[PDB]
Amino acid sequence: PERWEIRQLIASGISAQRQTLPVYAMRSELIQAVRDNQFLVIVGETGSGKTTQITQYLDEEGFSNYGMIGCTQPRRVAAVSVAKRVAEEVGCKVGHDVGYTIRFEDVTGPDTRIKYMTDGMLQREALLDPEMSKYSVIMLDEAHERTVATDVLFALLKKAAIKRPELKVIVTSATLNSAKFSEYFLNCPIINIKTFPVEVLYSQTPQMDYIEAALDCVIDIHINEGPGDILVFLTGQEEIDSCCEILYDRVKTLGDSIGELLILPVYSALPSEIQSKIFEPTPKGSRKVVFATNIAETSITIDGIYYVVDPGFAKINIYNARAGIEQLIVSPISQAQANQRKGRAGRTGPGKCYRLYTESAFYNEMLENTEIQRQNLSHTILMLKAMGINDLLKFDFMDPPPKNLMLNALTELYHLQSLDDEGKLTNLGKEMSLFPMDPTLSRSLLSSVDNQCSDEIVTIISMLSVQNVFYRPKDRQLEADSKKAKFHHPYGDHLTLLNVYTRWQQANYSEQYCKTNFLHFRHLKRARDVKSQISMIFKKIGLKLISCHSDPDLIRKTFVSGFFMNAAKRDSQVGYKTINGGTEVGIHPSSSLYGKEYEYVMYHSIVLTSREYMSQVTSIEPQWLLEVAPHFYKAGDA
Amino acid sequence: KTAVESIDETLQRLVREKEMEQNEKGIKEQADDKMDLLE
Amino acid sequence: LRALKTNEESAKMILLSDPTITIKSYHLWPSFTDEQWITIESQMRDLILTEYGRKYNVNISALTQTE
RNA sequence: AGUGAUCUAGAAAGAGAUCCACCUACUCAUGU
Repeated sequence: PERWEIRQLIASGISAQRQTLPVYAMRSELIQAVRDNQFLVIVGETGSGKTTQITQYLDEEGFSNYGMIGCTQPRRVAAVSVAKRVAEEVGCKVGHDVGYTIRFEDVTGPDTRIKYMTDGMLQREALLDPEMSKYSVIMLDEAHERTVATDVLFALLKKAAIKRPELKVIVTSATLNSAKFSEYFLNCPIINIKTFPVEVLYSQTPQMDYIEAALDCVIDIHINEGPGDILVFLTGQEEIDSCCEILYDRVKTLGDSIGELLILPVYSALPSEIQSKIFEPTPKGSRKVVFATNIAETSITIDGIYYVVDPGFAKINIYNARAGIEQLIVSPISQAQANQRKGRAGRTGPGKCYRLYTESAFYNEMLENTEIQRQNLSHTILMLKAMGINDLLKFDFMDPPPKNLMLNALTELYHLQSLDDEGKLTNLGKEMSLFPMDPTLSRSLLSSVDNQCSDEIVTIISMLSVQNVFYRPKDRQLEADSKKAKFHHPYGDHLTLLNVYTRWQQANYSEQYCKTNFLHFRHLKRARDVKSQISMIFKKIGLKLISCHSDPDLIRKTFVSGFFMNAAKRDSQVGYKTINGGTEVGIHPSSSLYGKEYEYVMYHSIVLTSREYMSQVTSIEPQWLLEVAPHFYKAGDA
Repeated sequence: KTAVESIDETLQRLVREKEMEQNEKGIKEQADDKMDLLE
Repeated sequence: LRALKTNEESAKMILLSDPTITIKSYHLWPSFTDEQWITIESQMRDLILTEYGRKYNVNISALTQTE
């Protein structure tokens, strides 16, 4: 096709302030529970004082041995900020008597009694110490957010309790519904604790049309209701942009009789400066209208919201265990999420919440809570086998995943050599478990010394542990693409990651040369700190840093030596076609596709959007597939 | 209440699904007949 | 008549089944009573749609006016 | 300042494998 066009071309031609929180007024009750019970559910209301106060409570009621208390947060920002605040509250130095811990960001020392970490980091600690011996109480907070790392820690700590009487465990939730959690921890007690009282509207009839119904609801609220900001919820950037242009235009129009209305976005890709615009005041004769994803469900506040929409949809990962495949599907929210959404109107006064569905559908048709039934288990089965769990299928899980997705996960880990056939940890599977990565990234990294390019592959695995780096604004895609080309590598977007990191480490720039080379500084910084942490684990575990003199084929072979399974042939009569599953995909419209040695790709990410796409792709010689995983490239199994 | 709306919406969706099935199942039945005779 | 056109002597044996019920000299059809006509019409309808299914391998009429 | 140069043309009977160019066509990451 490229060749034929070239042929036709040739042929042609202060202390007292914290007293005031609600949890103080039940602190007595909260001993008597903590004291009498090895495990305890506590359930609040977000703002009630639990993240701050309850760990402090525990550190007077339960004190000196050589031991700490963990608190666990699903959210890096909540861990960091609440550890800073709680250090002030105690009157102690941050990183000392109170400290963090986050992936490639530790702020603790040999003084730390109270240790506010991500769930993911307590789980990695528990890979290195399956008794968590160094903790005398462990407090799994925001348990309602039912992350993978909290669900695995809940499972683990069930078992660890019946090995260690001197471990007490405190599951803390913002969703009043504890029954499920009590039952799953052997009928354990409950203790149930500043939100104002939200009015709740429902439609009389199922909507079929929720975008235009949400737009008309927001303009109605802006005409008819008194002062108070609006928080819509919508499901992704494209939708959110569209509704920001059309409520900006319709609100200008009704400005001929109605106050001024300032829209904003919010969604996961936004640059920092536009994120900060969400917090602006609410003009002057006037109101404001945040148009957010689920990030505004729990993960922040915006201070003046009095009215919430709620078309009860979000964009959730789903994994089929008998096709083998994740997708990213617009889907009805849980009842717990719908409640959180409602409770964003309520922070600053009474509030209202305008649910674009029936009261029957809230009560009877939303699922209670949403992650173990929506995941590829490969990481999870590596972690369980590091935890010594030899009968995966029997592991005591409050919702067991499909035994087919567990079986598929062992088979992947065997083809990655992390496990032997007999489901037992190889020396790779041990070392891979030492890294806080997915198994394919960890395997790549490990082997990279033996492709003579472990510095290069350290840098690319750091980059692939963060977002996309490349800003492309919808006004200036030509300028952004021009920029991106001055790091691009023709059929090697993994090598493009290496090039833009190296240029970010060049003796020539910082922040403003990120913005003038359309780069996310926040990404590139985070990738630099994860490169530093992962190099420290490499040193710790003896994996020699190695480079060559300049060797792209070595980079290619290393990447294949993790991502072998994620390969995609060019079709020779049709599109592109995949080694696992036999899907029929296209290369993602981010990346051109030099169809002349292209004939196999290795892909980072499969992206489901209305079509099948495969995203961040790099060329591979198919002979180097057959030499670097002969057991996965057996015709025989094909 | 909302039970009447849920039952009527589910009955309408089931009726439209049965109508699409019975449009796949007169003309198109005999088209499948002619195709099976050609097979 | 659709039953006679579809399968002739089967419908003739259905007409000429009961030897008691004869045909008068100026009649064509046998002088049945009304329940006897219900039995004859039911057997003829079953005959029509039986050979229609055995000719065109179609399952059933999915619509009444189609039937 | 230009003119002027204009065939055909149908009746009877009989015959005869046809074998080939006039409608365009492709862009989501819910999070970390």
